[PDB]
Amino acid sequence: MNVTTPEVAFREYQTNCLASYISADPDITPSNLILQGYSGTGKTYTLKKYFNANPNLHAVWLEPVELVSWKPLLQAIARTVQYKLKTLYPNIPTTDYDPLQVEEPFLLVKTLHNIFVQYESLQEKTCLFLILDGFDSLQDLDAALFNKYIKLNELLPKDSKINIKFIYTMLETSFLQRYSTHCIPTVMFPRYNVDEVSTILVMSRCGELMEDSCLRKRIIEEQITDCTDDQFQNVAANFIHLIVQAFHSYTGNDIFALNDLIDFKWP
Amino acid sequence: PVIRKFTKKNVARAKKKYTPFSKRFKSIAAIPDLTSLPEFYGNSSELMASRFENKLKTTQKHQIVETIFSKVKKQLNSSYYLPARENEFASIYLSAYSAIESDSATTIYVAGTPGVGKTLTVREVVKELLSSSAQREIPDFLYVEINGLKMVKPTDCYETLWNKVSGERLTWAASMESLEFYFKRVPKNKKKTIVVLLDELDAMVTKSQDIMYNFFNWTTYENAKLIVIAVANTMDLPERQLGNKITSRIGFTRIMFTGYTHEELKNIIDLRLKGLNDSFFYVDTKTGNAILIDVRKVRLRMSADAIEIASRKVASVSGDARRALKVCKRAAEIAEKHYMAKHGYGYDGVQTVHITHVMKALNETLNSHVITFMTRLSFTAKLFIYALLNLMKKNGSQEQELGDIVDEIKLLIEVNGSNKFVMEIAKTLFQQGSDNISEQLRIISWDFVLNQLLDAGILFKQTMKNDRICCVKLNISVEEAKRAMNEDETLRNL
Amino acid sequence: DPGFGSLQRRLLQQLYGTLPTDEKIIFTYLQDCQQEIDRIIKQSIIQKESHSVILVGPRQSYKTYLLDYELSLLQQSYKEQFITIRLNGFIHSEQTAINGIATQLEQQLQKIHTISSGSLTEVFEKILLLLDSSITKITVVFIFDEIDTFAGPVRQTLLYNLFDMVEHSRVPVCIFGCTTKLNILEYLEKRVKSRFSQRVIYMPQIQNLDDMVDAVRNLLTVRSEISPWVSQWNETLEKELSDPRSNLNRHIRMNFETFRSLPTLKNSIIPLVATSKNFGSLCTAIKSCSFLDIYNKNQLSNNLTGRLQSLSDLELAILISAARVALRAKDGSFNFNLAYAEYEKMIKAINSRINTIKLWLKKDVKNVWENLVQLDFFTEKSAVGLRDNATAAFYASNYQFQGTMIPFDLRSYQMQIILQELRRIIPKSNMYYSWTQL
Amino acid sequence: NVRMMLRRSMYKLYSAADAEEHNDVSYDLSLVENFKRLFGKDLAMVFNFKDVDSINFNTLDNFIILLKSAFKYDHVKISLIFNINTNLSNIEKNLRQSTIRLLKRNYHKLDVSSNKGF
Ligand SMILES: Nc1ncnc2c1ncn2[C@@H]1O[C@H](COP(=O)(O)OP(=O)(O)OP(O)(O)=S)[C@@H](O)[C@H]1O
Ligand SMILES: Nc1ncnc2c1ncn2[C@@H]1O[C@H](COP(=O)(O)OP(=O)(O)OP(O)(O)=S)[C@@H](O)[C@H]1O
Ligand SMILES: Nc1ncnc2c1ncn2[C@@H]1O[C@H](COP(=O)(O)OP(=O)(O)OP(O)(O)=S)[C@@H](O)[C@H]1O
Ligand SMILES: [Mg+2]
Ligand SMILES: [Mg+2]
Ligand SMILES: [Mg+2]
Repeated sequence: MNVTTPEVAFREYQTNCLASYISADPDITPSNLILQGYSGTGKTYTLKKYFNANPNLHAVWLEPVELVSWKPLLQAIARTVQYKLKTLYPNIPTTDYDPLQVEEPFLLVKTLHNIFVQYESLQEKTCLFLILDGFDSLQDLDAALFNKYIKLNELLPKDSKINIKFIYTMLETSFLQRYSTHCIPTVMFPRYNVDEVSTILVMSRCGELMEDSCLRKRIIEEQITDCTDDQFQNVAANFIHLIVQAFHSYTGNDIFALNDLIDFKWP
Repeated sequence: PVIRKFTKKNVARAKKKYTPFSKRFKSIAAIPDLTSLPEFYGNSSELMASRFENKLKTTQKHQIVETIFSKVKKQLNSSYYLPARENEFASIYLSAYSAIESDSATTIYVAGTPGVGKTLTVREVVKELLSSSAQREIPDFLYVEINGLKMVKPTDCYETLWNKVSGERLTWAASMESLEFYFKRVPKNKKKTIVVLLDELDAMVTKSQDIMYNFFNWTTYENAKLIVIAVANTMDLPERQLGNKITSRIGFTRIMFTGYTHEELKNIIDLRLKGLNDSFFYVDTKTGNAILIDVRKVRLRMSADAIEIASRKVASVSGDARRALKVCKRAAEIAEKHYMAKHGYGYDGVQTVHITHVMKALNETLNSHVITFMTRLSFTAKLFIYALLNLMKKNGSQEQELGDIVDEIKLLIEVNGSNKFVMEIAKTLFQQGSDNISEQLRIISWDFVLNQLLDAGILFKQTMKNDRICCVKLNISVEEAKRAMNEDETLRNL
Repeated sequence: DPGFGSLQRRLLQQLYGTLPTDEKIIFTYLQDCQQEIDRIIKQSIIQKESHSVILVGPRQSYKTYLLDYELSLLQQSYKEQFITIRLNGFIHSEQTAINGIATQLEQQLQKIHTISSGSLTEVFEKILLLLDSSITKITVVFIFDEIDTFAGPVRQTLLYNLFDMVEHSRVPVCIFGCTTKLNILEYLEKRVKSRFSQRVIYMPQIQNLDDMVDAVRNLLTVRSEISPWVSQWNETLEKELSDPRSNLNRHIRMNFETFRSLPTLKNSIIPLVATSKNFGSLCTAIKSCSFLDIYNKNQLSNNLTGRLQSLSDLELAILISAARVALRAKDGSFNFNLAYAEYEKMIKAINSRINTIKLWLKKDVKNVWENLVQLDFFTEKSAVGLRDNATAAFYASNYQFQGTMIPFDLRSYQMQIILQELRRIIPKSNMYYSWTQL
Repeated sequence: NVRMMLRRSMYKLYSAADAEEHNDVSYDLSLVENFKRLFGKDLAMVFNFKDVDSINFNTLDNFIILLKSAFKYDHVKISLIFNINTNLSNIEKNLRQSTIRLLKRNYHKLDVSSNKGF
């Protein structure tokens, strides 16, 4: 429509679907959206790049792993919504509602309605994106919390100028298959190959490795090295390739384990 | 200040006092006449209704059309002369009149099954007693009605009673001592008889027998003038709660309300339709408005056979009256819908209702909608049910493992690989029709059909995180599933 | 050209259904339910008559959609004669329901032209006095969602009061319940069921393929001249829904035989029309439908067989060894030591049969074991997963299971993929293939 | 549990900060995020586990993983002390592997006993 697609290395179709689903028009956008993928698959990176490519879209970021229950999650939502709405429009007079008053799901709906009532002097309807990045990582989780956040979008006002849309990022498949009857749009992030992991690892930890002080000390203790930059990058790439070819059978397709081994065996 | 370990920021507390009644008028000899006080016994408080009324009012009526059947539907609700209940009326009235006349206390217990009409006859008795008292034959009294399902906390009865006899607003405990003192020590020359109507009694005694014991015991005192009437479902409920000796000491009256028969129910239905049946109506052709006695003159008739069959069917199973009234109303509604549909009317000869309408309205409550639900399910769900039935026909265990179902489905698919339909459905079932998808392990749309069957109330699955040994079982018996499978064609053939 | 953008936006907002209520389209296979619901609501609102009814049907069967359509249709001719109150059974307990009802009643009554202040009992008695008790009244329309959670086996006190309000009152009331259970009538207790009106309407279901074809045609047909291309596109679709050999018909038939649900097809179609950049691209995409294959392939990219093709050699060998060990056991249980013993025996046999394959040590196989148990290939001996409700999880979180006290080497796991499935899936060119059967 | 340990730690931190400083908040990791705005200085939190041999290591591993999330705030500095009684071989064999790799970034082992050389 009127959105810009960023360029991600090996996530073309995911980026296309993301640009297809979410936009700035509340008339054409889904109320819910799930991104699924196991650890180290590249979902938060893609989502952050997509929002950084389009500055018009508004977003609020949460991480329901520091918060370890549902009451703190409700309070955090009720506080961050107010903070983001205040920092964006500063010329609209408003009162303040204490987030700690939110103790039940119904009270969250009441507080959100009261907050959204004030901003009724705006020109055209907008949409505010609430990203619950990590919904499956709550410590005390049961099979009933998601059923509330799915239906939370029906008790809110229907003709308000501020519309809220949710976006989840879920890890497992056994949990996700429980809610397969709801028919919610989904974008799945499959795991990586070995070539893709090698290229991503080089692209990430190639430039940063060379400004390390150890190699500078080792070359000032040594003689001249002409064609310095290209030779240095080649040395780094060769080291990364060697460590990958050595420990792929032990680390699997895990970016984090290889990224720790590289730092371990560099000095 | 201090740091709170947790906070309660949504606490709401009502303004109610704590001091009981036996601290107000000092000595017993200093108690004034409670009949003449302007706050006691509701002498002057008649403005609570006006506080909240007139809010749900508006000013518009666009000549609402009233079809012929609208009168019958209106005059057949459960709100609009007792034909059958006379012995119970006489017994209750005699007991209450004897209790009121001699200035004493008594307890009447009524037990029955839903829909008999115990509340209606008790209210009629109360109305007759009020009329007789207003006729200046017995001393005046007060009527207080307390329900059991219309209270948030079960201990809200006490204060309510006090709030209806004194005008004060106290907590429940202080209300208990206040009522105890009032019923025990206030002299009989400065009181007035009270008729409580404890209703749905089984919803109050669910943690302890305190409320029932107190309410029944307050009738034992000589100075009290209480007449308690308590209705309930089970007959021998106090015995199961209080004890044989306490009940023997109390000594109340017992009444049982038996169900209705197919004659009394028909009498009720016929009585509720007397003026309307076999009458004449002026009907405007353009709109459809009907007026009880250009335009036409029509009649409304209800066949007695329909009423008889409805009463016979309803009285056979339950004995209710609400259900019979609702069945007749639904038949009338169906006839009205057909009439307006045929004549092309809208909202804003001899028209009758046949036995066909009543039978159609009656069949809607007895039939079940499971066979029809399964005869329209997807192919995969029917395959799942077929595999489950096949496994049950071999193991005979009634509780099957899920991996066994998967293996049975795979074997069924791979053993019949010569029938045209299953020959051409294999690719769409295992690879979804494309050559770039690897062969799947379970089926296309496994979790979807599993959850679709589990949500509707057809399967029961225990909770285990291992998804290969989870046990599932049916919940609609076995013959219905067999019929649903047999109604198919491709599953029947193979 | 802006015409293509306008056409694309119109198609997207037609698919999502966000469209003015006077030009919405309703499928031909569920018009009878629409007419029945419309008759009930019109009788309740225009003619001031009380009603109670329950709607039963599977998830995403157009229950809320029809009610919202009816309310929006009636909220433009008679707006001063009714108010609406909606309750949801998932975010409303047996206590917060009273507060929600009071708040919504107050807000709607204020808007048309206190109650919510006090304790719970005061609010309950105030709303009871308000409801239970030319110039005409105002109808309050209740809309329940998931009514089966308010009909438990313990109290059932709100439904009793609401049905009593419907039965004996002077204020007309209409109440709609929504649930998915097929035997909702057996959840109500005796008195509540007696007060019920015994009126249940079952949502319709798709019976043929022509119904799905007609639904798709109604979805993807622009019927208002807004762009120069609307003349051609409306033609092109008609050439793909009439030909019985087109790819669109094949996909529709597959959905009919497997899923049988419009929302899934709608979700599949959305990116297909939102991705194309030019009119020719849209035409060729709807002619070939090659994007639906990619969508289907992705939707199956993390299932049980989609992970097995992203494993290294050592992980595959460990998985095969564990499956072999679990096959011989009586109840399928095993642990780390037996799996490693079988792995080392298999490696020694492979090496002796014949470059040499390295035999990784115990401490290096520990990481692979943890990686495999993370990816949901094994589960503990007898462990439940996620509890049904919050109280069960709270109870379970305060008890120390015996599985977290036994050392690492003796935890008893269970298998999730049997050996036959490994034999079916793994290609025959792999050097571990011969070891996948006993 | 994990949530209860988090609540105790946050309550102790807030009480100590308020005592040193001479409304109400939520006892979550979010209090770590907003510490600079609420007070003005930077944290140097020091944990101290006592009798680590009597703690079910699943909970301890989960808590360490949770505490890992506080490294993106630029003003906190977390330290850990383990009072091991027998030996660190049990610690190595009981914890997960990723957490051991995380702990091995920098550490110091000190032998503290009454009978060290008599
Ligand atoms: N497509 C990609 N192109 C370039 N770098 C990438 C790509 N995907 C991942 N990376 C890099 O690898 C890192 C992996 O971290 P993330 O992708 O953020 O992990 P994640 O999927 O968010 O993990 P979880 O789910 O939160 S545990 C990124 O921060 C990048 O540095
Ligand atoms: N003899 C009768 N004559 C007319 N209507 C009757 C008669 N008996 C019962 N009814 C009907 O029964 C309806 C229900 O009221 P009741 O029968 O008094 O209820 P109930 O016995 O209190 O039921 P519960 O509360 O479930 S035990 C009334 O509104 C009447 O229409
Ligand atoms: N207000 C609305 N306007 C347009 N389409 C809607 C609206 N509400 C829902 N839909 C869509 O209509 C289809 C089915 O309606 P739903 O309300 O989801 O069905 P349902 O049977 O009520 O589902 P429940 O609530 O889970 S039982 C889906 O595609 C919904 O996204
Ligand atoms: Mg992430
Ligand atoms: Mg009654
Ligand atoms: Mg709904």
